[PDB]
Amino acid sequence: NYLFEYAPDVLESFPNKHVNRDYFVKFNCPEFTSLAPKTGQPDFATIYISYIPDEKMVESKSLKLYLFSFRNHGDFHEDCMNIIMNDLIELMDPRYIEVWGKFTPRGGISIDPYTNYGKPGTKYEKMAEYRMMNHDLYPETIDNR
Amino acid sequence: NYLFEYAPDVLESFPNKHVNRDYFVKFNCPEFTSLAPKTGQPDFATIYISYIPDEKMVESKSLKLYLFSFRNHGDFHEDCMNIIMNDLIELMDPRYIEVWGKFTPRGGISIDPYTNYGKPGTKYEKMAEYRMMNHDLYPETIDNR
Amino acid sequence: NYLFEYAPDVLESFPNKHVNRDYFVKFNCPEFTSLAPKTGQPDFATIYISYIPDEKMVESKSLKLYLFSFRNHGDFHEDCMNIIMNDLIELMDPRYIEVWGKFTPRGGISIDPYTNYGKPGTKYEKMAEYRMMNHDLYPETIDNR
Amino acid sequence: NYLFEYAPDVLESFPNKHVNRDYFVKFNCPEFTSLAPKTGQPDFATIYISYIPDEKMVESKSLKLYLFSFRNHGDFHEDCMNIIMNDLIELMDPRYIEVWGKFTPRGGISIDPYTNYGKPGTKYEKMAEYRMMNHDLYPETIDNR
Amino acid sequence: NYLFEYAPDVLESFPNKHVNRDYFVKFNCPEFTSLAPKTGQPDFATIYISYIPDEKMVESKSLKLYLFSFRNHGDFHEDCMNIIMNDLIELMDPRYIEVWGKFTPRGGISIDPYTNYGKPGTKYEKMAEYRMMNHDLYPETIDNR
Amino acid sequence: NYLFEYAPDVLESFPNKHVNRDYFVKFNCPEFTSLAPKTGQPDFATIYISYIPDEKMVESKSLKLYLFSFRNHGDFHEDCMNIIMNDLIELMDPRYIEVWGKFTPRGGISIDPYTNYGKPGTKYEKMAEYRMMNHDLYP
Amino acid sequence: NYLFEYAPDVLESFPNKHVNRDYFVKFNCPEFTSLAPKTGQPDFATIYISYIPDEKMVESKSLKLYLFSFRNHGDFHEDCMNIIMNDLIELMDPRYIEVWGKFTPRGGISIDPYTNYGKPGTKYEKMAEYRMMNHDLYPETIDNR
Amino acid sequence: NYLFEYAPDVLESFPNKHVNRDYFVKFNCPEFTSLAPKTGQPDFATIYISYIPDEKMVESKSLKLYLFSFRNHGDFHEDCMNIIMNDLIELMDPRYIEVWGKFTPRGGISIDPYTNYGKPGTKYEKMAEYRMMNHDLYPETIDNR
Amino acid sequence: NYLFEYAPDVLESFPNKHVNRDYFVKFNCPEFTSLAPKTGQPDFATIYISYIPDEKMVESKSLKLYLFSFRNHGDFHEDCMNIIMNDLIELMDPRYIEVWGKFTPRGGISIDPYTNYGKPGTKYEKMAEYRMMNHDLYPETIDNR
Amino acid sequence: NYLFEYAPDVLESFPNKHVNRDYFVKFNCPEFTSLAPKTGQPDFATIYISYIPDEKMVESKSLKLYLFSFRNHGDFHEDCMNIIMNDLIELMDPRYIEVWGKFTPRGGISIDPYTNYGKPGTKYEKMAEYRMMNHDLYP
Ligand SMILES: N#Cc1c[nH]c2nc(N)[nH]c(=O)c12
Ligand SMILES: N#Cc1c[nH]c2nc(N)[nH]c(=O)c12
Ligand SMILES: N#Cc1c[nH]c2nc(N)[nH]c(=O)c12
Ligand SMILES: N#Cc1c[nH]c2nc(N)[nH]c(=O)c12
Ligand SMILES: N#Cc1c[nH]c2nc(N)[nH]c(=O)c12
Ligand SMILES: N#Cc1c[nH]c2nc(N)[nH]c(=O)c12
Ligand SMILES: N#Cc1c[nH]c2nc(N)[nH]c(=O)c12
Ligand SMILES: N#Cc1c[nH]c2nc(N)[nH]c(=O)c12
Ligand SMILES: [Ca+2]
Ligand SMILES: [Ca+2]
Ligand SMILES: [Ca+2]
Ligand SMILES: [Ca+2]
Ligand SMILES: [Ca+2]
Ligand SMILES: [Ca+2]
Ligand SMILES: [Ca+2]
Ligand SMILES: [Ca+2]
Ligand SMILES: [Ca+2]
Ligand SMILES: [Ca+2]
Ligand SMILES: [Ca+2]
Ligand SMILES: [Ca+2]
Ligand SMILES: [Ca+2]
Ligand SMILES: [Ca+2]
Ligand SMILES: [Ca+2]
Ligand SMILES: [Ca+2]
Repeated sequence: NYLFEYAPDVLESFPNKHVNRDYFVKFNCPEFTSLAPKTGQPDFATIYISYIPDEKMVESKSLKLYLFSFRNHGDFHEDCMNIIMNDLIELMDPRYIEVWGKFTPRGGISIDPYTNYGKPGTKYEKMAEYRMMNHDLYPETIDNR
Repeated sequence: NYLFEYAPDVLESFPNKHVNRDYFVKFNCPEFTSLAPKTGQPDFATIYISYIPDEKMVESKSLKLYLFSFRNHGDFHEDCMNIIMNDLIELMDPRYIEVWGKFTPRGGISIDPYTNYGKPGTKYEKMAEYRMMNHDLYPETIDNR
Repeated sequence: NYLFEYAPDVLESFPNKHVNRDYFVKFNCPEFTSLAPKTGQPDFATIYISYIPDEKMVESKSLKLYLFSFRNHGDFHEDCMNIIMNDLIELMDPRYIEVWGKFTPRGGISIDPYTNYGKPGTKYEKMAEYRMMNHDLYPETIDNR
Repeated sequence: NYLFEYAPDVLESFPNKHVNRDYFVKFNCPEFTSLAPKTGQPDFATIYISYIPDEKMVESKSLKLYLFSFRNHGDFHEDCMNIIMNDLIELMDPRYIEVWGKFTPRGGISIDPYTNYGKPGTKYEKMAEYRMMNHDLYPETIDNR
Repeated sequence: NYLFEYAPDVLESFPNKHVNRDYFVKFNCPEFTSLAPKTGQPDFATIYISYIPDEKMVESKSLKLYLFSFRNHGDFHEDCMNIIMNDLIELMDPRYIEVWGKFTPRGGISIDPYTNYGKPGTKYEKMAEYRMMNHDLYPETIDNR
Repeated sequence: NYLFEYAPDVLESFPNKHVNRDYFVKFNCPEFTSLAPKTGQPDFATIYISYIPDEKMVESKSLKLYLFSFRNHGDFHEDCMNIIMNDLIELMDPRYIEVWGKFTPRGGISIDPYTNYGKPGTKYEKMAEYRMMNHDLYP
Repeated sequence: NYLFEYAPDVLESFPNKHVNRDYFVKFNCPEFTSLAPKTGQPDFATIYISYIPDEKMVESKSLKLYLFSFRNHGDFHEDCMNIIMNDLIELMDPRYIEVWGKFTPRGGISIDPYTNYGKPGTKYEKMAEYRMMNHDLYPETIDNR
Repeated sequence: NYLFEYAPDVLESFPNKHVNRDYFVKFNCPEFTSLAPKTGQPDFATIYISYIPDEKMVESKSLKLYLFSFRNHGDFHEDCMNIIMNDLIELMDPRYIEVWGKFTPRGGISIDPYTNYGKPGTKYEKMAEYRMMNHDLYPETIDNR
Repeated sequence: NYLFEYAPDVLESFPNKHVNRDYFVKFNCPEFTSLAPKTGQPDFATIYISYIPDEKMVESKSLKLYLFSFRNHGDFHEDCMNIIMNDLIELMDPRYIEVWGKFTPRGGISIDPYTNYGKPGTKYEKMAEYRMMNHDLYPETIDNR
Repeated sequence: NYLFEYAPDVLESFPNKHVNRDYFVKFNCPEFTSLAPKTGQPDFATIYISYIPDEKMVESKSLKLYLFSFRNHGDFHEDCMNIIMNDLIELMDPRYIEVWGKFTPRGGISIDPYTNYGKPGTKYEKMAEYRMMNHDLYP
């Protein structure tokens, strides 16, 4: 039986078997849903989480449990992506991590927050500035269908 | 209800809960529409508004309310896109913001104005320059279908 | 100029120069828009109007003028689509005609009303039955993006 | 505040202003979510409902609230679709109605339950039999990507 | 030096080397342009011409010359497709022939006329009724871009 | 845990709560894999299962395990599809069922096996005759 | 050394291992080229080939070789496609076979000749006739790019 | 009635109400058509014009009429693009402007001429040099389909 | 007989015939499958592999065989992809190589681990670092179907 | 028609009426075909030609014939691209030029040859050095 109340402590990690190398690992999460803060009205999003690990790697079952812990939680989309990133940063202490959320529209408008991070003072911080400044140089076509 | 002539007063905002890191928040607005100043004939576009927030963030519903205010308003597409950015800039005081509108053609011709901005004298101004200089390097294929 | 409340009087037509053979003439109308009866909020759709003419054919510009007349008019999508067909039917007296509208979602739900008609008692009535019975057998994938 | 417990009683309807003709009305519902009856695990699907109205018509907002009521309600997917069709049949007494759920996979296996109904003994009963014998003759490619 | 004044006599044919067999042959003509009758305003279309031949086959250079003969000719789209079909019928006396034109929009609306023919009293006449009644059972998505 | 030996006894059904109407239920199964009839080399397919239930319905997880058990099992194609179809018939005894497997082409050869069943003495048996007839005009 | 004069004597056959069944074997030649018989000018196409064998199968390497023997042969496209089907028919005595060719444009017009066959008297014959009747209902979009 | 003879003098402009910032304005022109100087054969292309405005802005309808003036005007494609850029530079005196033609093939060969310009000695001259050194580093796949 | 216990001793190499050049050789395994080390449960993916050789090349048949030796091996996806790259690195001593894996979802989450390498000290090393920094900027849309 | 023997003498240029500015001109050529270096088997490619003219420009039809002449000609790849590039240099003597050929993979091997030239002693020679550097980070 799962908690639909925000619960960061469900997250787990496992050791990295290839530390001495930089690789990407993406999590496609098309089943994310949470609630709006004022109304309690359900919101929906596909979330892409890509990160380069150091020692600790996020185990996907826990990711799933952590993503399920937002079902009854009423927060804004931009906050949501950012909270998702902070807890993952604290969990793994990764070299680089990015969170890209794509929500379904409300009142004809859809919100896609994009946030990232690079271990401070290193070249991943530089990459994060790079991916950020070159972010969505060509936004994808959307027509709400 | 719904005003249908320019009304930037309807825009509202909320505190940025993650002020200490840069992140993009994009609004896909494919249901936008307004009028042509002289003829009165209507036009339609999809507008992408990406921005890196400082301390204030535009409230979604109010953004919707703001774009409906152009339904009975006559303006050019270029003007229109700059007007939008101005009254987001003034509302939020963002680190960076850009507005890319893609209009449906008249006389077989589509107009896609793109404009952007970064706080004067900060690294966001260099970004605004970068993203503008490298803007639409590979234009997308249009056949008007 | 441009009236923005129901005005079916603006529809015009011209003689069918090829009365002696059946052929479809489709109007892709992706710039359609109107209001919701109670709220006043606006909605958008793409409307496909295919028809087999008899002796009269709707004049394109007037069709445009007719669809602009729904810009400030409150109605439901289903009603709206039937109203359109009625005042094409009455204008042209076609052998067959159908109206398929595809609306942008509200509360996460899109409404695609489809309606059709063939002259009472002719083979076009069998067509109307066929095309309705076999209509949208394989619905298209919608994700609201 | 809402509630996410099965609530068929929240559905509303309005008179069909166009009773004298047959036409289809489809609802694309990509945000459907409910629970597995045992585990308690959330599940997701895209639901397409298409019906031919008699005298009543489901009001989309009521359907919205109705579909949300499944959010914290457990049940297998095949029942789920039947339940949705029954509730609409009682609400509207349609000439015809079909429901096609497309669920996301569990264990790399996805279930797409299709149900339909014709007003008993009328010619729609035969349509239901036709659309069921001819249902999904050429199924879509699914790889779970 | 080519005539841009309607000229059907430019068309040529060659004998069929495989009469005793039914095969399709499609001509994709994305470079078609003509003028509007009232204004002289240029119009544009991609035209697909598919036909099953008998004895005579249309030589493509002549098709090209015939399609170029419309550049200064001011006719309506529906007429245009139909005239294109009649002259091809007279030229070849084919078993079956279809003409599908797709024009670029004017005033936000695009017109796609579809017309066909089967040698009268034969099974191709039946096919023509078939392709007609099953015509565009799923119109393609259009948004004027 | 898991059995990779053919294991039809893993299948499990639950009762159908709606028997007055005919409705389809499709299972998309794109992770099917087994061992080929001779070489011993693996083969892969997406298996599309559609059926009109009668009184019994197949539980998804049970089905998932059932299909895995074919992982280290060796038998020809057509057999492989009917094996499945038949176990599903013996499990549910439905009105109609059809199993279509699309193997990743090994020669220039598709090999997409299509079988179906209609309950004998019924209209479903004519439907099976009907779909099978339409299936091959276009796979 | 190679043969670039039309040479069907190159085709080899082998056993169908699946004589009991009806499976389509598909070949796909993306770079076929011959010559215009009128001038000596080269032409180019993609050739799609599908057939259900009986006893025989064409060994695909001799098919590629066979297709290269057109490099210096003058013939029209319609003729060309039909010739390839005949030579395959004579080599294999297939149950069913079809050849769909897609040529690059010349004079801004591209020719796609489609031809098929089903053993006479069999259901394959009838299978081929259903296919000519429903061949390419929705032609793909071509813009010559 | 129009005329289709080279007419640069038909271009109009309006003051740029937003002089104090840099922004791009692109025109997608898919209906461009003109003539080959010798043969007299029509030719077609999709033209993308993007410019950064200083004090003037081209009026889209004037550009429409301007682009139509090439309809019965002969010229190679590389000149054609230069001519269009020059005429716009004189009209507007832009900070920056680039023009990219994409022509349909002749002899299976298509020419895509790209031209640009920076206000002399200003920093746009350097932008032009940047967008020219970096122009088309990863060219699109073209097969003439 | 086959090997379904992890067996890298299966890989064979051969000569690069193009030692002077830098060409990517691509392999594409659409049906890879292993096992979860946690439970014994099977997992599935498509494996993309690209590498620039030096002296050696992997004989592709032993690559397929090598990939099938994972059928019964327990390991996570990140680990798995990295192992394949290592074994290829040791066999070929490539100039550059990357492995991009795409797993089917489990718990409604799919894992795509991407990893690469460029000979240390060379430009290939730097080539690999540019790629990690610009890897998958726009993630493809995933909806689990 | 037509010559299918290598025939560089078929190339023809016309003067450039705009020499004060640098502009690119690209020729998309997806119907290139020639005979391979050994077997004698044909090979096919789409050839992308981009160049900044100086004073001379290549006439399209002349180019079309030029490329056909490679139809019954035998020579290796890299050679084949430079042959083209060089004849184009000798024809136009442009500021910059690059020829990229994308052959339909014969092994699992692309073979996409990329060459370019910048006029020596100029900034174009640095641009050639620049593009060539960026080309291979992603073909
Ligand atoms: N839930 C919710 C929201 C309601 N208004 C919002 N506005 C913004 N910008 N973001 C949000 O996430 C929401
Ligand atoms: N309405 C209108 C317009 C007419 N000419 C225009 N030209 C430009 N650049 N923009 C516009 O919005 C319009
Ligand atoms: N506006 C509005 C609507 C609110 N409920 C609705 N229900 C239906 N079926 N249609 C509609 O157009 C609307
Ligand atoms: N939830 C859930 C389920 C678990 N097994 C199932 N089996 C079937 N046929 N359907 C279902 O919805 C489920
Ligand atoms: N040209 C032109 C036309 C102007 N109005 C039109 N209306 C229709 N229905 N068709 C047409 O081709 C035209
Ligand atoms: N080559 C060539 C041709 C020149 N005119 C043609 N006309 C047709 N229908 N087909 C062709 O192949 C050719
Ligand atoms: N029209 C025409 C042409 C004929 N040869 C050409 N060569 C070039 N480079 N450009 C052109 O536009 C033409
Ligand atoms: N199998 C398996 C797994 C279970 N949790 C996992 N978490 C991660 N990051 N990767 C994996 O492969 C798995
Ligand atoms: Ca939320
Ligand atoms: Ca969409
Ligand atoms: Ca406007
Ligand atoms: Ca388009
Ligand atoms: Ca309405
Ligand atoms: Ca979509
Ligand atoms: Ca459920
Ligand atoms: Ca898929
Ligand atoms: Ca016309
Ligand atoms: Ca479009
Ligand atoms: Ca030929
Ligand atoms: Ca194309
Ligand atoms: Ca020209
Ligand atoms: Ca193409
Ligand atoms: Ca594994
Ligand atoms: Ca998908």
